[PDB]
Amino acid sequence: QRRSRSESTIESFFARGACVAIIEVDNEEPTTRAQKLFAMWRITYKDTVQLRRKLEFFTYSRFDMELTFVVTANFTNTNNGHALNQVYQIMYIPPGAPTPKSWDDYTWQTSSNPSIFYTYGAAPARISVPYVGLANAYSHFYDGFAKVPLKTDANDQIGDSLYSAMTVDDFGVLAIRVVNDHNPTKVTSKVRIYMKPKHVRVWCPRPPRAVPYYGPGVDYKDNLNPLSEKGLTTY
Amino acid sequence: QRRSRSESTIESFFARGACVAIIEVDNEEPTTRAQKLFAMWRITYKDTVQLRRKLEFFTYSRFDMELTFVVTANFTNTNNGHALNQVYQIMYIPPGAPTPKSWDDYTWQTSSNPSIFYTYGAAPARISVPYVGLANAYSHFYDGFAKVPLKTDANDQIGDSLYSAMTVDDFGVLAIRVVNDHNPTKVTSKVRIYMKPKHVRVWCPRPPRAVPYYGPGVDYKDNLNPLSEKGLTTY
Amino acid sequence: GLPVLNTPGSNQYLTSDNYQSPCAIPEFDVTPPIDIPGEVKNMMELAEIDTMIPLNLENTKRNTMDMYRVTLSDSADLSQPILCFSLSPASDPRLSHTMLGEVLNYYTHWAGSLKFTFLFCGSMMATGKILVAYAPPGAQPPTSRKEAMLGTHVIWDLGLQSSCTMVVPWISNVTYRQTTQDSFTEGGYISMFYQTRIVVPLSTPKSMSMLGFVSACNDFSVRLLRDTTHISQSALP
Amino acid sequence: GLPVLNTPGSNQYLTSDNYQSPCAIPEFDVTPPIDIPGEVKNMMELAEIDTMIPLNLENTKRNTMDMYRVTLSDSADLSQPILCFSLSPASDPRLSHTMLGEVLNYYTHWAGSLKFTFLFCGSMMATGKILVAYAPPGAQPPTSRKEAMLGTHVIWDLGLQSSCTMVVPWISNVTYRQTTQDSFTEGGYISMFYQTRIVVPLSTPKSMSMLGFVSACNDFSVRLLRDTTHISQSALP
Amino acid sequence: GLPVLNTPGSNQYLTSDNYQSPCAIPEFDVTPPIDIPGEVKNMMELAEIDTMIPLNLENT
Amino acid sequence: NYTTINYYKDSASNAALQLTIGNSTITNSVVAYGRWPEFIRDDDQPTEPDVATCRFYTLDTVMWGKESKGWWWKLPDALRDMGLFGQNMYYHYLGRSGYTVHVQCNASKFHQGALGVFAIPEYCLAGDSDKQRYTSYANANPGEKGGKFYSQFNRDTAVTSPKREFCPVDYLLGCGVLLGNAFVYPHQIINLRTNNSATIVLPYVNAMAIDSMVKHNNWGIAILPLSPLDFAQESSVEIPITVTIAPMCSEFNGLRNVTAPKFQ
Amino acid sequence: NYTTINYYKDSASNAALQLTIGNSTITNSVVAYGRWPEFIRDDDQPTEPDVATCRFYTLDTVMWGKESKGWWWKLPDALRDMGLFGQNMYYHYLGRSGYTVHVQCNASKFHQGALGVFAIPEYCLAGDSDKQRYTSYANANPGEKGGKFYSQFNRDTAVTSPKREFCPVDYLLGCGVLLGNAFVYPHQIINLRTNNSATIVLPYVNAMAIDSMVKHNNWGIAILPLSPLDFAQESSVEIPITVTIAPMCSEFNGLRNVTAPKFQ
Amino acid sequence: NYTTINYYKDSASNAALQLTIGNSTITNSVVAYGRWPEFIRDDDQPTEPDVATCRFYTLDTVMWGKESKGWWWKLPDALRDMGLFGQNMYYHYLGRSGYTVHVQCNASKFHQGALGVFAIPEYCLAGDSDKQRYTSYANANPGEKGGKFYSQFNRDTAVTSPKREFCPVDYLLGCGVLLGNAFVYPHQIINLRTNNSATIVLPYVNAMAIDSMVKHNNWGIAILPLSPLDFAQESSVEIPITVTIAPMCSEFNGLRNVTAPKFQ
Ligand SMILES: Cc1cc(CCCOc2c(C)cc(-c3noc(C(F)(F)F)n3)cc2C)on1
Ligand SMILES: Cc1cc(CCCOc2c(C)cc(-c3noc(C(F)(F)F)n3)cc2C)on1
Ligand SMILES: N[C@@H](CCC(=O)N[C@@H](CS)C(=O)NCC(=O)O)C(=O)O
Ligand SMILES: N[C@@H](CCC(=O)N[C@@H](CS)C(=O)NCC(=O)O)C(=O)O
Repeated sequence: QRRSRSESTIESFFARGACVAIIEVDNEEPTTRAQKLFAMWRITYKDTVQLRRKLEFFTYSRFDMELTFVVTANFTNTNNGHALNQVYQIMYIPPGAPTPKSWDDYTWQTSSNPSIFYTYGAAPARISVPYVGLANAYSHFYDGFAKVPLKTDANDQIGDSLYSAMTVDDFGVLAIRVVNDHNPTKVTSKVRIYMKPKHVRVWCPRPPRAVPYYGPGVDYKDNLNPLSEKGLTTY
Repeated sequence: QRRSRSESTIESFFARGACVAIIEVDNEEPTTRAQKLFAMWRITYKDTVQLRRKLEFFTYSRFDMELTFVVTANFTNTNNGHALNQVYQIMYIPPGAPTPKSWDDYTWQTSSNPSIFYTYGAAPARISVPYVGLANAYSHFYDGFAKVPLKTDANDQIGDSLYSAMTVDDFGVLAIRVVNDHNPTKVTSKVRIYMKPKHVRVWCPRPPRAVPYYGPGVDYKDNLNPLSEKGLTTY
Repeated sequence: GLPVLNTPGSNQYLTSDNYQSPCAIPEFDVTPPIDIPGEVKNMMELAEIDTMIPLNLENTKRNTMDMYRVTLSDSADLSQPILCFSLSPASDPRLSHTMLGEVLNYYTHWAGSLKFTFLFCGSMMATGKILVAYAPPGAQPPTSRKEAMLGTHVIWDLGLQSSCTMVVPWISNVTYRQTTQDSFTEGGYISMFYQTRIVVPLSTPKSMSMLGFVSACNDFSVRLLRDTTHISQSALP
Repeated sequence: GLPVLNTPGSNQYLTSDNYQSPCAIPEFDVTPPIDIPGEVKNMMELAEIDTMIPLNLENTKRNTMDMYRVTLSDSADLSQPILCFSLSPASDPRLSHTMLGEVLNYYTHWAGSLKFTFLFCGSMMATGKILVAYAPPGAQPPTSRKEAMLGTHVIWDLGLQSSCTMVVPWISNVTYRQTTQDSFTEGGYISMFYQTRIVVPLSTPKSMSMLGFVSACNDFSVRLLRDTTHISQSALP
Repeated sequence: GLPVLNTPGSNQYLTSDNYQSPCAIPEFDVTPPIDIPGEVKNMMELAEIDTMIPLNLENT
Repeated sequence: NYTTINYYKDSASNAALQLTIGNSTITNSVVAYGRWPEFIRDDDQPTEPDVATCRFYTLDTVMWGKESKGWWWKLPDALRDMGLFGQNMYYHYLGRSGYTVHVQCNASKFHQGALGVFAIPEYCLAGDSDKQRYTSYANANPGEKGGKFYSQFNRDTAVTSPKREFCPVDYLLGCGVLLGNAFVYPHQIINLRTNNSATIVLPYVNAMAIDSMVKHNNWGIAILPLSPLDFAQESSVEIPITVTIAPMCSEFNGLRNVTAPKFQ
Repeated sequence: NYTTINYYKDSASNAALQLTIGNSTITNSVVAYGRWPEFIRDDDQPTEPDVATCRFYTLDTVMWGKESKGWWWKLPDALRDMGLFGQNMYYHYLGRSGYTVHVQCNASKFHQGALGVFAIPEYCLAGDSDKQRYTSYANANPGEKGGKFYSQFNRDTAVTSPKREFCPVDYLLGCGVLLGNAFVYPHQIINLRTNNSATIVLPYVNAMAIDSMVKHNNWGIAILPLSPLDFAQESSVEIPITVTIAPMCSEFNGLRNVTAPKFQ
Repeated sequence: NYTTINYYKDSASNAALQLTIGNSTITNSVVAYGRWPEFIRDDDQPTEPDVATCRFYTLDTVMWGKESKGWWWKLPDALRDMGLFGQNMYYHYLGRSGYTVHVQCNASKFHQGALGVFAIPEYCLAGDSDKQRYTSYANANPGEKGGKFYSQFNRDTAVTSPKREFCPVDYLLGCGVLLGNAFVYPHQIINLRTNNSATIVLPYVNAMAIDSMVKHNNWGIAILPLSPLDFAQESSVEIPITVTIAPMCSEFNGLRNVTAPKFQ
């Protein structure tokens, strides 16, 4: 036979789970000072660098998503007692929906918002999401603004906006809490989120990043000398 | 009927799981001195002797692989507290891919490298691998070198290489870590890897090893008197 | 109900698995797609596009525009090579950061032929001839034109043509080569020499620049996806 | 969803199981095979190949070349046997380490006939006759030619033929025999004697050497794979 | 019995899932429906009905 | 073959020469992605000036010397003040158009040098300060004049009155990628020993069929000297470079009062 | 029958006389694995000297006595300096060939002794030091002269200047396996009372269709006295042994400058 | 019906008058299990003396009185010294045969008593010591004389020189089972008021088609008085009992030197 290109396809190139979020949640007695009884994470793929670099090979994309959640818990002290198995609640809050202000407010009723209840020690949680883009494709790069200042504007802040940004809130957030009440001993937990694109289409190939990322944009600050030394006539 | 040779086939001869690796991983508070927070194992079948001896009956082979992982954990002290169930991460690093330098570096994002997340107390993990040989078959024996010294070489170390070796790095490595943070009490764990060949073809039968192995090669050092005493005319 | 027996591997998460999972947003009306120019079906298509080679990686020229230029002159030593490198598309520093190299660094095995192009950026009044040679592995790297001409080679006339192309074919003992440095799967060497010298008339520049490009052919394949070493991270936002 | 009931044996790992598992490297382009000489389909094919027998396992000759040689002379005691052993292909020290024995040590049960060959390595001027006998189990092991000739036997003429072959057929009460020492499944005895003496002329060596080989036939079978005792380990690398 | 392998996501509760569950009151005789005016099939039908706009939202 | 049945109702759950245009004439070309500009398909009445806007407009000439590091422009920003095209841009909420770009540079047989022209979709440039995405609208839309590249990153260390300007770097292409790979984009090479002009045809590229022309730029044009300019044994050499752009198949929609951005 | 359906898309997941050659003539043979040498199948133009390289070359004669323990050679190493075959080897990067080996040893009717000739694919030998795989290229490629076996393992106890040489043992075959099983390999027996010569035909055996002939040896030839030599009642006896090898169906590819290994 | 599919490839995994023989003549019979003796089926040439071994041999007569508790014999042990049958037994490694057993006992009309004759396959008897399975070969193979039963268990309390002998018990049948159920085995009853002889035909029974006749006994014969002997009003009564056995369809194989067991 002759060699094939089966594994170099776009689908095969993106057929792996990649971590995008590590979130900390604690269970303990509520107190006046700040605590991590519930966490809220803004959805994005730019927190890490591997999947981001793989995606930025192209200008436009269109795909569905598969999300997997891995939960790991541990103790902190050893002179307070023990705890029973805990249940974690993960709720998706789209833009415009009310956000929690406490771990036990009405917003957790999730009458319309989808939610996942996970029992510690079971298999990692998993769900799938379709393509939810407002336009016909996702835009990894956007050369423009959301507002245009005008000569008739009273002040310069009316039309000021960030460069290369579409919306202040995109794709909503995820809120994670521990449903169980607090045991006498504190318990910490970490949730790791893994993302896998599926049914992928891409457009306008782009050269890959060559210097370390600096923020959501294309800005660069340090380490602008990637290439090393070598002789012109040296094998 | 008449007796059959069903169980003497190559497939039946290699249809069993055999241990090839025992790896130790510890979960505890990180400190300045050396620790086993993450382990890296170089892939090979020569660590043990049973599967190696069975395979060395032939000069050339071609097969797929099935890998199974069994994890066993235990405590070390009894005056520090208890721990919650742990999650283990196993990542495959092919040659040329970056290697971890800490248990929580970016390399664990596994954007492209395959990885397995295992929850303690569940069924032993299992995966399958195809034939990934560069050539048309695996070579259990290779009579040659990778470099040839030349008269025009500046020094003798330019062309020096180990006898009966193809590549410095072959098949990559496996990196194993405990995803969970450290409990106040140390926890040790051992991962045992079992390998089963499948869809096996072999060529050039070879006499089996008669003296103890000494290193990856065919060298022998001790115990060169395997046969025992017996009478010429004694039944 | 139906009797069942649980087999090994139950309740494990393999990142390369392919199963079905429930959808959290049922009855969603997906926006239809449109025909956008520039669709890509395979990553190899990106490796077939020519890109410049940073041939000159000297200390004072690396990480600068001049690293893409090779100097040519009418007073150069005709007995010495112009440039020399090794056929390691993914590990050689001069080829690793090209588009072909960037794509290969995500894979473990590669195979196929390569295409090299050289562009001459002198004046129309300059003339000369060059020899571009490829040598398979096994022997001493060539150090003179006499040794180089015994291997594969092409003679290039600057005056008639401002660009030259050389195809390095696939010649190997193994079916696939590793993307990392390894003597057991070395590819060979590429060298350049002056066949004749560069001749210019009066009132003409005596020094000029040359550029290089590399690409893959339609018989190129890769295998065993893996993570790259060209991007790292030290802290999470 | 679909009701199910978990049966005993769930979530266990049996090393001899045969199930399906996910592949960690999907869409891999496997290198095609080629036709390599020497392909093997069954392990019994290795047991049908003749190999030398270390007949002489004396204290000063074991673990040495001379252990493969049996001495013959023209002045030997014609009333005493030349060699004697038992039909235990896997447990007898003189047969255990042969290829047949090595293969059998990986299995628990065996059955079939055997083929023994003897090669004479004297001069062309030497002559003589030998008697090679097999005796089924049950009675006293033979100690003289008169007792041996009552069982199965072959007469071999050295001068006409330099090699002799004797086939030991399968004769047993059980359908399969164990590969370990056990009186309930003993196989019998093999002995050799001088029919006539070895005669040589003058200016000729009076002592010579003989070699032995053993192999299996096409009616040989094994059963119940198991680990061998010929390889051990004390420390992990 | 039949060999099976458990995949990720087992023993989780997704509030938007659609599975079958046993009925706690088998053999129940449901009361038949009748034709009641004002049936609604889609929520958009409610958005097509005109309603007054509180245009003047001054303080007083 | 292996058996597979999809259980869930949702698809996501499933397992995976002379060119004349209008009243303009200029005496081989490159088509980006092999797609010619076209009007919107069958799948509010748009306005379409067939010839009042589809014609060649010439920008300001620039000078190339021995120290020039490059130039860049943004489209449709560069044509905001060109005849009725700009009026249609500022009188409508939605616009669409393709382009034909022609670069002119002439020299003698005794000169030497090479220019690379690149057309980049969604050409986003980096800033000049620690703050991220802080560049202003006025500085990001220079217009006809355009901008220039630099050989190094000059941080703007002034918190009192930040400039909020781009700081492109030549060998990083101004976006953190190596210049050698910029040939992935549609490109042309002008080598003075073979030719003197370049031509590119750009279709409309975007995630939407139509979009605003005021707050979003669809294309970027970058010109960089791949080889330095030289002439005989002279110390100083300067030659002109000219750029001419023609809109093609332009549509507008959403007519209302006129928009007047505050450009400084 | 039992029901089975494969679920995963991957196959791995699925559950399991005179002989004249060229200008040479020599007046039964054994074919290894019953496979005659052949050229590469249909599935860079190779070079093939039909007769300039496919002919019999005779090595140096050796002497067999009462204390000889054996001899060994490596192919294609032994023919590196034989006519144009070596030149083609060192002028090309890839080579392939089969062989015909002929062993000659003549005596009288009053002599006695037996020789065993074995052809071994991938014949790897053991070292002579605690260090593993430390043998040098020069010592592992003796050439025409070849090497010899020993009756015991002599460790090289010299860290100042290690020899880096093989230490084969006769009864272990030099590789840790019993000699009695060496008959698994292709073999011949020369018994002085019946015959005086041996012949073997070896095809090309390797995991690749073609491979380098300089850094890898495909075959090994081992000759060992199974029975000691004797003659009448004489104290000392010596007779000659000769080896003649003919390449067959040889191909070369990858022409470049010549390779010159440093053999001491 | 219920649905079932087998998954695994292995079956185990699946869910669940005058009679003349040869030169002998004796003037209803019982066939054990309704199976006549036969030669081995189609599924080393066996030896088969058609008439030199298939004939009636008479054992030693025994005496039955008022205190006799029973007798037992083992086959083929009892015929080890009978003509050429024993010679064939001891000259061959494998043997096979069936039997015809005839028991003779005559009395008058004024006598009374009943005998039970039982043929037992694999008749294993108990020992006479705390040690288990310690009986010797010589004591377990009495031969023609046979052995006798006892009414009680007499332990051999002698560690200095253990006897290593059987200690059968009449009501336990010598094997730990009640005598009343011994009628499960092939059996005959000789009642003096109705008959005077018994006949049984035994085929070859074993887990193997053929087996050694020296180290294994296939059959056991047990004779026990179910009712005590009496005659008129006499204090003492004794009458003779005779046993005659004929081999049938006997085969032998594995000819070698003769076997000579050490019987004391
Ligand atoms: C490009 C690109 C694509 C994306 C992410 C789009 C998908 O965003 C989500 C995510 C990550 C999760 C949910 C979600 N739905 O349900 C749940 C829950 F049930 F787990 F809470 N999470 C919904 C959307 C739209 O971000 N950038
Ligand atoms: C001969 C011979 C064959 C081999 C081993 C080849 C297979 O090597 C592996 C192994 C052992 C594991 C993986 C692997 N793939 O995925 C994983 C993970 F997911 F578990 F991390 N491990 C991949 C290869 C090529 O070694 N010698
Ligand atoms: N060691 C640091 C960094 C931990 C961390 O989040 N590391 C990132 C990359 S900077 C990561 O992805 N780690 C691997 C993982 O934990 O999944 C810490 O523990 O705070
Ligand atoms: N007892 C030693 C040796 C342990 C060990 O690893 N033994 C090897 C063979 S030397 C082995 O395979 N043991 C069986 C197993 O643990 O799986 C130790 O505990 O360190």
